[PDB]
Amino acid sequence: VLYQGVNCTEVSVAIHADQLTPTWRVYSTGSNVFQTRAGCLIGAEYVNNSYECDIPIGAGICASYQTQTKSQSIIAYTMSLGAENSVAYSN
Amino acid sequence: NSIAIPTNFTISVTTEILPVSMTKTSVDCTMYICGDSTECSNLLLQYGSFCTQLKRALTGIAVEQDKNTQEVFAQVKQIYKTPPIKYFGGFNFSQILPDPSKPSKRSPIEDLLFNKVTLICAQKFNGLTVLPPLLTDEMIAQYTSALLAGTITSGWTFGAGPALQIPFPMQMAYRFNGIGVTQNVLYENQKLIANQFNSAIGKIQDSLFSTPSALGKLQDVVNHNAQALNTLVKQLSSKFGAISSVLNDILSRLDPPEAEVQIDRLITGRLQSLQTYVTQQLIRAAEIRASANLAATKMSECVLGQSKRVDFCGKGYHLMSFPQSAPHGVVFLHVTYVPAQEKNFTTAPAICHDGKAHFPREGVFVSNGTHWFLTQRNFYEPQIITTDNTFVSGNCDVVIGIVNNTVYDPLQLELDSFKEELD
Amino acid sequence: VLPPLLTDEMIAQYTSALLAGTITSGWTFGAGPALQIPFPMQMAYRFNGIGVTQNVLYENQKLIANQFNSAIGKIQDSLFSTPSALGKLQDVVNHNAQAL
Amino acid sequence: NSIAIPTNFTISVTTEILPVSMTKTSVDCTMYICGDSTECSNLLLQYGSF
Amino acid sequence: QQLIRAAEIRASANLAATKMSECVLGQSKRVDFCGKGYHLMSFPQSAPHG
Amino acid sequence: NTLVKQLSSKFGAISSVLNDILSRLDPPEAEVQIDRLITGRLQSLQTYVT
Amino acid sequence: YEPQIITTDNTFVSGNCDVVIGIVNNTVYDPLQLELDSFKEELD
Ligand SMILES: *[C@@H]1O[C@H](CO)[C@@H](O[C@@H]2O[C@H](CO)[C@@H](O[C@@H]3O[C@H](CO)[C@@H](O)[C@H](O)[C@@H]3O)[C@H](O)[C@H]2NC(C)=O)[C@H](O)[C@H]1NC(C)=O
Ligand SMILES: *[C@@H]1O[C@H](CO)[C@@H](O[C@@H]2O[C@H](CO)[C@@H](O[C@@H]3O[C@H](CO)[C@@H](O)[C@H](O)[C@@H]3O)[C@H](O)[C@H]2NC(C)=O)[C@H](O)[C@H]1NC(C)=O
Ligand SMILES: *[C@@H]1O[C@H](CO)[C@@H](O[C@@H]2O[C@H](CO)[C@@H](O[C@@H]3O[C@H](CO)[C@@H](O)[C@H](O)[C@@H]3O)[C@H](O)[C@H]2NC(C)=O)[C@H](O)[C@H]1NC(C)=O
Ligand SMILES: *[C@@H]1O[C@H](CO)[C@@H](O[C@@H]2O[C@H](CO)[C@@H](O)[C@H](O)[C@H]2NC(C)=O)[C@H](O)[C@H]1NC(C)=O
Ligand SMILES: *[C@@H]1O[C@H](CO)[C@@H](O[C@@H]2O[C@H](CO)[C@@H](O)[C@H](O)[C@H]2NC(C)=O)[C@H](O)[C@H]1NC(C)=O
Ligand SMILES: *[C@@H]1O[C@H](CO)[C@@H](O[C@@H]2O[C@H](CO)[C@@H](O)[C@H](O)[C@H]2NC(C)=O)[C@H](O)[C@H]1NC(C)=O
Ligand SMILES: *[C@@H]1O[C@H](CO)[C@@H](O)[C@H](O)[C@H]1NC(C)=O
Ligand SMILES: *[C@@H]1O[C@H](CO)[C@@H](O)[C@H](O)[C@H]1NC(C)=O
Ligand SMILES: *[C@@H]1O[C@H](CO)[C@@H](O)[C@H](O)[C@H]1NC(C)=O
Repeated sequence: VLYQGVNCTEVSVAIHADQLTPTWRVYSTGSNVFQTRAGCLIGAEYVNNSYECDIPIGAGICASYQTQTKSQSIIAYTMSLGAENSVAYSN
Repeated sequence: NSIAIPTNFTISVTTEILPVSMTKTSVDCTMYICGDSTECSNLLLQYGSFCTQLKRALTGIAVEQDKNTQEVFAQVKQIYKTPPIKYFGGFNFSQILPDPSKPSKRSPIEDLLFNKVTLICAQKFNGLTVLPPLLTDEMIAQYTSALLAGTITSGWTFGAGPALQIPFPMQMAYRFNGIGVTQNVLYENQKLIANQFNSAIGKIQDSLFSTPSALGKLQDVVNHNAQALNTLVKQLSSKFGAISSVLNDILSRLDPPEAEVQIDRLITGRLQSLQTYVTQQLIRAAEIRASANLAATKMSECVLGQSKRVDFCGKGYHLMSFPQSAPHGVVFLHVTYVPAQEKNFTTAPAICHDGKAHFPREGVFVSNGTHWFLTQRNFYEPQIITTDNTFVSGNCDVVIGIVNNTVYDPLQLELDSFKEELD
Repeated sequence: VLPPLLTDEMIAQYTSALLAGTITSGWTFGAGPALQIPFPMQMAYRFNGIGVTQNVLYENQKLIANQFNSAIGKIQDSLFSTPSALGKLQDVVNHNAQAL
Repeated sequence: NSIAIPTNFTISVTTEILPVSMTKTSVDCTMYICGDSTECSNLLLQYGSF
Repeated sequence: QQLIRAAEIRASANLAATKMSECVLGQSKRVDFCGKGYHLMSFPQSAPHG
Repeated sequence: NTLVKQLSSKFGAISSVLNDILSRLDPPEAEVQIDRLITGRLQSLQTYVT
Repeated sequence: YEPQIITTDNTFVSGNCDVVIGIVNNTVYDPLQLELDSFKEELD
């Protein structure tokens, strides 16, 4: 679940204070809460590996469902734009 | 019988500034209309799917804005890099290529473009939010850099298959052939062409810096979107004929039946304000989509190719183009060949030699008043009229305005200087 | 209704300038300075542009000029005799009048 | 192994008609809604920046 | 309705300007862009609103 | 699908069915309730056409 | 890629060897001289 436009601190406080209007709660461990520019993403593990964009989130960040070290989960990543190719330019 | 032919040329660089995307907004229909009011929300539920339709329309627009940006910029299969040594035949691209020393790898021109056009939801918040773009400015800069590296190191080959490296001066020589100017013109004048190019780029920086209206096209999009949200917020202040514009005062002072009537009047006013906002956003989005489609077409045809469409890729004969990113849009630098310093020459449709009519294969016959020469059309370069330069069809009695001149044949000319001894 | 900024006479003047440029200089004027060229040579280059050699035009210059002049006369007869020919522009006028 | 090739040609002139502009209208919002009426105008102001 | 029809007119005007540049100020290789047949040249004429 | 669905909305009216409004209420109150439904349905058609 | 021998029919000549940057030295073959030198090759 992506809470758009807000800080993860504000959301965490709202859950502990029971101040949010939605009555459901997403289980949090703190390892699956990632702050993006789009908002606070709870329920996905951010990884350093860049992949082709699958489910867009915003501000460069996409998410997908993949097996993590053999166990599958939703992960977030900064999308890859393409393979890098340095052209062998010379005179 | 008079033709004018350029004896010189100018390399000109012009800017074309196009919107690609617009601000992606999202509106909470209930919160906008019914600000923390249970009675208002319950009344709002009786009007139907209007809030759903408004949500879908704005979602569709936001998706379209990401599609427009991706289609304009994500036209390169791979992220290309320039070589470590930025030597391209004497052509200085330092003002279009990313500057590696900055926190954001943008060109000097891109820095200018981003500086001239201007999580706290500080602006116009009443249940109205703004979503970020899917691609960040850094990602757009990376696509632009990849396109520049591809064009500079491989010309148009990267846009129709694998990138094939070519020396830059040979790429330009082929672009010259593309506009009808032979390769020797560029090679003989390579320093002049490179100097005119570098001067034109410096002029681009001065033009964009000193003329604030150049980027008005992108600023207007921002300003129009700001006005729409500003207006939408202002619409909450209006009474629309109700006893009060404040929903809490209606519920506080009046009994339920009359309060519901006054609330229904406010609901009508706010809901119509949202429908007006969304309709205007759909019309503006269609305009932006058309602009984005034009920008993508000019990316494919001007940057990843060479275009023979007049004025499509700038004024003059098109040689090449370079993209630069800008907030909510793209700026194309179009490099064209402009004829200069023309001279008056006498011409003729054909040369009459032995009764046969000789026509140019690739050129125009000209005279300086005493001698006839064949020249290329876009650059004065007199050549001897020979049987290789011309072709023969018909005779001297059909072509109107044919002139009498000697067409030289090398083979019968050299036979004359080789076999004269007859032994 | 507000009047247009460019009057019908000014639009006619721009059209005239465009016709004079194309007729006396071909495409050289669109790309920069206008360079004079004899009209039959402009046509010779246009024929070469479509893959037909220059001698076809010069050998048949009188035929081509006559076909052109006849085609223009036919344009006048077509526009004169077919009131629906300009419907696209009339519809715009009708759409605005109807809306008001 | 059969190809057809023209032996003659025709020069053809055709017309293309395109709209360029439309009538530039201007509407006096107050006169249309509340023409020559102060009492009506004072209610029209309460509907926002219409 | 005026904004939607203005957008239609703008698209038409953009097409007319494109044709002016590619058909009148040049010679086009685009099939059927500048009439039927192989394009040689074009001439503009003024018309009301177009 | 949305436009037909809009026929079930009340838009502030007592009921979405014109026959129930006419059968339960006196003429002038029924006319008020009908105008409420007419405004809602007409707005729905204007939205559809736009 | 389809390599062919560089000849006076495949190339054109303009200017001398000093103005072009990066010019290389190679033989350009002229078919006509080789035959014509052959036409008077035995001088009989
Ligand atoms: C490509 O063109 C740019 C200019 O558009 C060149 O950048 C300029 O390089 C000079 C050094 O050569 C920089 O320093 C200058 O030094 C002189 C020394 O007298 C000083 O008087 C100047 O005030 C300046 O400090 C100059 O700042 C720099 N300009 C920019 C805008 O970067 C670049 O060197 C050219 N590259 C090639 C390969 O030709
Ligand atoms: C075609 O036009 C170009 C200009 O676009 C001509 O090149 C220009 O020639 C003038 C005079 O030869 C140069 O001016 C001189 O520059 C030196 C620089 O040190 C200065 O000391 C002199 O006092 C004078 O100002 C000008 O710089 C040069 N421009 C470039 C970009 O090279 C070219 O000669 C023309 N060719 C023909 C055949 O007409
Ligand atoms: C290619 O087609 C053109 C027509 O587009 C041919 O030219 C036409 O030839 C006919 C017969 O020679 C001409 O008709 C005659 O015209 C005279 C005019 O005085 C009249 O007295 C005769 O009774 C008859 O009607 C026709 O006018 C002429 N058209 C033009 C525009 O010149 C041309 O011969 C064709 N060429 C080939 C190789 O097929
Ligand atoms: C037209 O061009 C020819 C060729 O350049 C000119 O004749 C040459 O003039 C130079 C002097 O500038 C002489 O050294 C050459 O020997 C001349 N060649 C021939 C074949 O005559 C000719 O003078 C030019 N005419 C005009 C009016 O400029
Ligand atoms: C080009 O040369 C031809 C001859 O090769 C000229 O034709 C002659 O013109 C004279 C003019 O007095 C006539 O008396 C001859 O009978 C013509 N002979 C032939 C075979 O046609 C022709 O006039 C010349 N054209 C120009 C423009 O000088
Ligand atoms: C191509 O061959 C010419 C000779 O035919 C070379 O020119 C000579 O270069 C040497 C370099 O040291 C000079 O000392 C000679 O005086 C030059 N002679 C002439 C006639 O120019 C030329 O350098 C060669 N080019 C390449 C690229 O190898
Ligand atoms: C290309 O030529 C320039 C000339 O200044 C030289 O500095 C550069 O190293 C050359 N590059 C290669 C790959 O030879
Ligand atoms: C969230 O709040 C903390 C302070 O509580 C701040 O340091 C951080 O930058 C904020 N993050 C965003 C994305 O605004
Ligand atoms: C060509 O000659 C005409 C004669 O009137 C003159 O006006 C024109 O400027 C000349 N053009 C050039 C390039 O010399």
